[PDB]
Formats: sequence, C-alpha cells, structure tokens
Amino acid sequence: DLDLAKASATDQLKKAKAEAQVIIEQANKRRSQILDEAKAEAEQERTKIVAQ
Amino acid sequence: AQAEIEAERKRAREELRKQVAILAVAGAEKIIERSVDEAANSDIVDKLVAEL
Repeated sequence: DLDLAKASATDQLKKAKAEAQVIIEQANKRRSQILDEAKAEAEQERTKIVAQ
Repeated sequence: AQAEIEAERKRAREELRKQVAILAVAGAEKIIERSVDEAANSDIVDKLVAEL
C-alpha cells in the first residue's frame, strides 16, 4: 500500500509541471502576436501621417 | 512620426535660405555693375588708405 501511494504522488506532480509549460507556450504565442501586430499597426499610422 | 515631420520642415527653411542667398549676391553684383561710380571707387580707395 505504501509503495503504490508514493508512485501515484510522483505521477501527479510531474503531469502538472508539464501542463504548466504548454500554458506558458500559448501566452508567448499571444505575446509575440500582440507585439508584432502593434508594430504592424504603428507603421501604418506613421506612413499615413508622414504621407499627409 | 511627429519628430520626422518637424525635422523636414526645418530642413526646407534652410534649403530656402540657400536658394535666396546665392541669387541675391548674384543680383547685388549687378547692382555694382549698374550703380558703381568713379567718385565712389575713389571713396573706397581714399577710405582704406586712411586706415591701412
């Protein structure tokens, strides 16, 4: 009974740790999209102003 | 974008300054050529020899 319980702990911890990494990957994907879209919107304002 | 616009405006004024000054002295040369006088020429000479 004791041996099975200790192995079940290590499964649960390791699985949560891995899920945290894909959670973080998706925030980086959002960040890299949001900042790239900021640059690509800002340039289309600057060019519009200076062409004016 | 606003820094870029003001800087080009400042350049345009200094350009316009370059334009007039050249054609102004090139005109003022012609005022000599059509308004020089031998008494005024002698006035230049007699002034500078008195302060050489």
